[PDB]
Amino acid sequence: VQLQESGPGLVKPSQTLSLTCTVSGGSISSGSYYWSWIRQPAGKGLEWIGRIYTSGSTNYNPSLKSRVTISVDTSKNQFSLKLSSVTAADTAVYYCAREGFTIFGVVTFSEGYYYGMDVWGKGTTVTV
Amino acid sequence: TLQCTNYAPKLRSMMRGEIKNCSFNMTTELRDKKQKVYSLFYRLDVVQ
Amino acid sequence: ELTQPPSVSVSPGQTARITCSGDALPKQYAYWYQQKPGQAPVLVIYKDSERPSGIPERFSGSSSGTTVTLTISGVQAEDEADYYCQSADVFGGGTKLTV
Amino acid sequence: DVLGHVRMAHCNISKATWNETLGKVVKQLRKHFGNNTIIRFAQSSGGD
Ligand SMILES: *[C@@H]1O[C@H](CO)[C@@H](O[C@@H]2O[C@H](CO)[C@@H](O[C@@H]3O[C@H](CO[C@H]4O[C@H](CO)[C@@H](O)[C@H](O)[C@@H]4O)[C@@H](O)[C@H](O[C@H]4O[C@H](CO)[C@@H](O)[C@H](O)[C@@H]4O[C@H]4O[C@H](CO)[C@@H](O)[C@H](O)[C@@H]4O)[C@@H]3O)[C@H](O)[C@H]2NC(C)=O)[C@H](O)[C@H]1NC(C)=O
Ligand SMILES: *[C@@H]1O[C@H](CO)[C@@H](O[C@@H]2O[C@H](CO)[C@@H](O)[C@H](O)[C@H]2NC(C)=O)[C@H](O)[C@H]1NC(C)=O
Ligand SMILES: *[C@@H]1O[C@H](CO)[C@@H](O)[C@H](O)[C@H]1NC(C)=O
Ligand SMILES: *[C@@H]1O[C@H](CO)[C@@H](O)[C@H](O)[C@H]1NC(C)=O
Ligand SMILES: *[C@@H]1O[C@H](CO)[C@@H](O)[C@H](O)[C@H]1NC(C)=O
Repeated sequence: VQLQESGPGLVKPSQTLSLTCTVSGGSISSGSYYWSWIRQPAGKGLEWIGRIYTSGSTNYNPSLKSRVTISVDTSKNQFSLKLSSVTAADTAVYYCAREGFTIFGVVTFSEGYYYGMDVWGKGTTVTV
Repeated sequence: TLQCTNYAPKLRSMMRGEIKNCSFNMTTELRDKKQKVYSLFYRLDVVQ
Repeated sequence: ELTQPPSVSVSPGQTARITCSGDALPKQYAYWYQQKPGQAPVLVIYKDSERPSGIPERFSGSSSGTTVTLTISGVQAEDEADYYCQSADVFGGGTKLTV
Repeated sequence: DVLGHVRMAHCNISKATWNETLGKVVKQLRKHFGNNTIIRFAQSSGGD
């Protein structure tokens, strides 16, 4: 599976963003996988943005919690990220990735390690 | 008195915290000697 | 909740020792990535020193308490990268490795 | 020790079979109790 991000490469200061990711050769439906986004300012380390389950349940990085909405289009196999008004501090690369998980036992008992992002896209670079 | 920690702290499943890794100062077959013993107990077998 | 050294450097053939530390580690597994400039990060270590298939035997590591070490034995020029580690609350941070 | 990975013990009951089983029990309770009333099943109330 390949991941391809897309979105504006330029947003004005005090203007919102909508980014998507196509899951190519894959799907968003089931499996042990979770979908997530991570940010990387050009000169900085990584900042996790948030994660979504195929069930629609989400978890956002507290630093951006009030500013972020995540959703999956399971008909399109497209993973979306919506950001509130964007500023200079947000001039970063936004990456799409699939986080893993495995199973040892009962799925309802969560018996299955955890993996971080295993499958990565290239990243949308946004100028603010 | 038994000293314990969790067997597999790095577990996110229903069993996390269920199995404890405990140590004892245990009796040996000779009256004047003790041995250190490590063993596993279930949460339901012990109290703090 | 993790801290990392800002950089590590080795001569080719030496072992790089990149560490992370913090309160979540005694309870959570560390995961590590090798990020080549211009590329998305590559997972090298997961679940405390297990490596994904395709990752060189150079990559190993260990942990105790609140500190986890990512060790690369026989570090080559090809290994210079931004190294990251994570544990959760749900991410960590990283160190720059030069060779 | 545990030679592998920790899992929780559990029991598997066929769901449909259990539902048929309760249907039979309810039908019979109604013969002498609650002919036209409601039978509710619930989990135990508490204790060790
Ligand atoms: C009560 O009813 C429930 C069902 O509701 C049933 O739960 C099932 O328990 C079994 C226990 O084995 C679970 O089976 C595991 O499922 C995972 C899922 O993998 C999927 O995706 C891969 C992708 O390629 C597919 O290949 C695979 O077919 C599945 O689609 C498997 O990965 C597990 O495989 C491991 O265990 C097998 C056990 O014999 C091994 O043969 C196999 O080689 C794997 O073991 C290896 O890897 C382990 C870790 O990586 C390692 O520890 C081992 O040593 C070895 O290396 C396995 O098939 C199943 O998913 C459960 N289903 C649900 C819904 O939870 C209960 O068991 C049942 N209870 C009773 C009493 O019967
Ligand atoms: C309990 O385990 C037995 C196996 O020991 C299961 O029996 C099998 O059920 C499948 C269902 O299609 C049959 O195809 C097999 O032939 C059965 N095996 C035998 C030996 O009869 C049984 O279903 C399990 N029961 C529950 C409640 O899961
Ligand atoms: C055994 O006795 C010694 C005496 O000082 C004590 O320090 C130690 O913790 C005891 N060990 C256990 C496992 O009880
Ligand atoms: C159990 O029986 C009730 C009777 O109304 C039915 O509604 C329910 O769906 C049944 N459940 C199963 C698993 O068949
Ligand atoms: C009890 O329920 C059965 C169900 O068919 C019904 O035929 C019977 O007359 C009922 N008895 C009374 C006293 O209502």
